[PDB]
Amino acid sequence: GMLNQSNELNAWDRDHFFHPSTHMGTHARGESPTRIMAGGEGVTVWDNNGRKSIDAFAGLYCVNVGYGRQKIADAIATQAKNLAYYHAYVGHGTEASITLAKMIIDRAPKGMSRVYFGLSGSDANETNIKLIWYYNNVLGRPEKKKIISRWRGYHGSGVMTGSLTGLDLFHNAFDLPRAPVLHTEAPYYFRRTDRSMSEEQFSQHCADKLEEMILAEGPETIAAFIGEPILGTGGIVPPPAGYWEKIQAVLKKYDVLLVADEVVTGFGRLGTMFGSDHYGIKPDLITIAKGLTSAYAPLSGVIVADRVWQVLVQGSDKLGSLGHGWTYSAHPICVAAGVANLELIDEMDLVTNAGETGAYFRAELAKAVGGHKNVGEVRGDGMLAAVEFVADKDDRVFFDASQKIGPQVATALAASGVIGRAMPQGDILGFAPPLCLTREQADIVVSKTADAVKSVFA
Amino acid sequence: GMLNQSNELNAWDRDHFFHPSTHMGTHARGESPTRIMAGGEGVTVWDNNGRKSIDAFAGLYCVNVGYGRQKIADAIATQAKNLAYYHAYVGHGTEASITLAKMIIDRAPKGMSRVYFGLSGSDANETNIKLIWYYNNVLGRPEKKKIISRWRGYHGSGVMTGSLTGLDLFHNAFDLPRAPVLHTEAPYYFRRTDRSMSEEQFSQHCADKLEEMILAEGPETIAAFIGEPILGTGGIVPPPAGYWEKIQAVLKKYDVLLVADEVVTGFGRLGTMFGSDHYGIKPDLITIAKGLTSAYAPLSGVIVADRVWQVLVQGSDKLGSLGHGWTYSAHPICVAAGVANLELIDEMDLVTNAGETGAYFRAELAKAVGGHKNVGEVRGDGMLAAVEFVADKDDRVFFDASQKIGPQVATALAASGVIGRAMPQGDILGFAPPLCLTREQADIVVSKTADAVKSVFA
Repeated sequence: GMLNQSNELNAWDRDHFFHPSTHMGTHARGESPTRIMAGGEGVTVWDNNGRKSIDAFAGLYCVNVGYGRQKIADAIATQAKNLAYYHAYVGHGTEASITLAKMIIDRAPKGMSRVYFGLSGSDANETNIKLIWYYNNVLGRPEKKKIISRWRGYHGSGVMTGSLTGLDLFHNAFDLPRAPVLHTEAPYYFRRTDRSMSEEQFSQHCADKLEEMILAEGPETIAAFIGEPILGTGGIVPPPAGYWEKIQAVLKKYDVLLVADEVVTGFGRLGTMFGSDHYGIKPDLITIAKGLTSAYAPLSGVIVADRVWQVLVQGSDKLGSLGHGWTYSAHPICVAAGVANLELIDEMDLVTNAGETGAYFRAELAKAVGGHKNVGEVRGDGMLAAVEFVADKDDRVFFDASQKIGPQVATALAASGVIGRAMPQGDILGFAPPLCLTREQADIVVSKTADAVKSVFA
Repeated sequence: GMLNQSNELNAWDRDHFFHPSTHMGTHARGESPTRIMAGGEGVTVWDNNGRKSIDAFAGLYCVNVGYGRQKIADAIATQAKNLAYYHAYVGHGTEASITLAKMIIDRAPKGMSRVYFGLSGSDANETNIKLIWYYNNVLGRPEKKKIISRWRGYHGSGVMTGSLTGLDLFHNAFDLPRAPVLHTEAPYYFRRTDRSMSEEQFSQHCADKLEEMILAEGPETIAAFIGEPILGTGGIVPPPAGYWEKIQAVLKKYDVLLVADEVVTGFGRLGTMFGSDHYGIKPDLITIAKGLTSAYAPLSGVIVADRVWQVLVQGSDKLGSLGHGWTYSAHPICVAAGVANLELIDEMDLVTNAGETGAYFRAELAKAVGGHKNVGEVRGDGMLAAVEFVADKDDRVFFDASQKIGPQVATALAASGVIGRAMPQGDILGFAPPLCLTREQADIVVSKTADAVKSVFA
C-alpha cells in the first residue's frame, strides 16, 4: 500500500481475522476483496492505498459529527492518560460518566431519569430484556414477559437480541427467534399487501394486527413492544402516517411497555435530538449507541423512564444490589468521548443541519432518480434516505434476489468514489451520511447515484 | 473534592446514573457511599478527593500491566486521531485489528487460527453460543445444542450468558437460566460433600457426574461444555488435581465441544500466557477480554480452533455471508490498545512476574492468616488468591450469610488503604493484583490483610 507499515497484512487478515458480516470462505481463500481503512476527515475516508471515498453511510449510521474531529480524539486521549479504566460497580464512577448521564437526561424526553451504560446497541437491548422481566417479577406479574418486535426490525446480533431482530440473516442456522419474542407487521408502506390502503389505513391495519396478537396471546402475558422510530437496517423506512399514534393507543390499552430503539435515531439524525420526539413517541425505555459517541469510542445506553425506574428501586429494596453489570459499563474513555461528542453536536449545529440538509438531499435524490423506470420509491426522513429498485413499477414486480440488483448499484456507486449500502432483504440503496454533510457534498452523492442507477439498468 | 471540576457530581450521580452491580435505592437516596475515581499509577489508584489505595483487584481482574502506562494511552490517542472508527464488515479492517488477530494467534495454543472481536466478555460468550449452534446445524445435527456450564461459573451478565453463569445473583428475578443451558458440579474442592475425598477423587466424582448428565440428557443433544480454567467471580478457585484431565476425557468420549472461558486467565494472569496451557486444556473455543487490553479500552475476543473454523467455512460456502456483527467489532482504538498492551506485557516481563511474585504473594498470605481460627482456606494460583472464612474450621461450619463476614473484612481492608473484593455467595476475600505487583507491595497487602482479619474476628 502507501500508508501500511507491515508487508504481511493481507496474509494475516485472511488467515486470522474472523470479520463480522463477512463470508468466511471467500475471505479466507482470497476470493472476496478487502479494504484496510487508514484515515478520514469530514465526509471523506481513505484506505491504506490512499484511495479516497465520500462516506455517505457514516460508517454504520454512526460517524455523525464526521471524521477527524480532534476535539473528541483529544477527549479520549486525555481520559486515557489520566485514568483509562476503573469499574462503576458498587457506586464507583468517574466525572466523565456522571456528567454524561446528566447530559443524556437533559437531551432526552422529559420524564426520563436514569441511564445505564454499555458498549454496543445489542447489549443495551439485552439490558432492556432483563429490566422488563425484572420489572414484571417485582410487580408480581410473573406471566407478563413476552416481547413483541416487528418483521424487518433490527435490534442487534445476539441470541435474544437477534431474536428481536426481524431479518432472516440474523436467524437462519442460529435457531432464532427464541421464545418469548413475537413479531408483528413490518411498518413498511411500500410493501403493503393491499395497495388501495392509504398510509393512515395501513397504519390502522398494523395497529389492528398488533391488537389481535396481544389478545390471542393474552394481554396479561405481553410485557413490551420494541421498535425503531424509523427502520434502519430493515430498509431506511419512515413510519407511515398515523403509525406511532395508533400503535401507542393499542399498547396503552393493554398496559404494554414501549421500548424505542434509538440506536440509529438518537442524537440528531432525524433533525430532532430524539426520534421519539420527532414522531411523538412516549417510550418507557430508550436504546442508544452509535451517534452517542459518533463511534469515536464504543458506548451504549439504556434510558429509563422515571415510572419504570421507581419500580426498579422498589425491587432493589426487596432484593438488594442489582445482579447486572458489564466490566466495561461506563468505561471512562468511552464516556469521555460521549461528553465531547454531544458538545460537538451542539457546537456544529448538527441537529439543524441534519434536518435542513437532509431534506435538501432527499429532495435532490427524488428529482434525480425517482422518475427512473426501475426506481419503485425514494424515501427517508432527516439525514436518512433510500432508493428501492423494482423490475416493474406499475405492477410492483420485484427483481429475483439472485440478481443482486441492490449490490450492483452500491458497487457501481463505490467505484465512482461514494459509499452507500445495499440493504438486506431487498434491492435498496441506503444512505446515512454524516450529519455535517454540506449541500455541495449532497449534490455529489446525488449525481453519482444517478450515474450508478443509469449504468446498472442500461 | 480536590480534583473535581463540577460541584454537582453527587446529585447527578445519584439522580441519573444507573450503575452496574449497585443497589438502585440506596444509591439514589444517598444511603450508600460512592467513589469517583480520578487517577492511578502502577498499583495505586485515587479518587477525586485525592485518597489513594493499593488496588489489589486490578479494577476487575483487568488492569494487568498496572495503571498509568502511557505507552497504551499514547497508542489509543494515535489511533483516535488518525481513524477512531470504521467498520470491519464485508472484509473491511485496519492495520491495528489485523495485527492484533495475528498477535493473539501467535500467543494462543497451537491449532487456534481465527479471532472474532467484540467489546465485552459477555458478548464473546454470546458469539460462542451462536457459533456452537451454527456449527451443529452445518453438520446436520440440529438436536446437538445443549450447553453444559457449572455451578459457581461466571460467564457474563446477559440473558443467555447469565444463564451460563452459575451464581444466583445473575439469575434471581431475571427468569434465568434458560434452556438449553445445564449446570454440572462446582469445581470447588473446599465445599465437597464428602470430605474424605482426596482432590483426585473429587475430580473423578465431578467427571462421573458430568458423564451421568450427558448420558441422561442424550449425548447427541449435548453440544458444548464451558468452563473457566480457575473460577474467578465464583470464588478464586483453582481446579482440583486431575480435574481438567478427567473432564476432557469425558467430553472427548461424547464429542462435546470445549469452551475455555479465559476472560480472567488470558494473557498471563496465572504465570503462563494462557490458562488452557497452564492446566493442560485443549479447547475448541477460547473466550478473552479484560487483560487483552489491560482494560485500557474495551475489547473481547473469541479464538476459534482450526477444526471448528473449517466447519464454519463449509457453512459460509452453503449459506453465504455470516449473519453476525457488532457495529464496534474490531473498533480501531480498542484493537490499538490491545496491540500496545500485548507488547507491554512482554516488555515488562509480566507473565514471569505473575507466576513468581504471585507464588510469593500466595505463600505470604498463607503464612499470615492461614493459621487463623476463622480462616477455612487460603488458595489461588499465579496472581489470583483468596481467603475463605468459616465459623468453625474442624467441622466446616459456615457463617450465616446475613452476618456479611466477607464484606466486613473487605471493608476493614479498604479502610486501611487496600482494595480486595468480598466475593459473592460465601465469605471470601479475593485478590487479583496487577501483574506488575512487586514483592514489597505484596508484603503491604498481606500485612494489611492480617490486620483486617484480626480486627473483624476479635
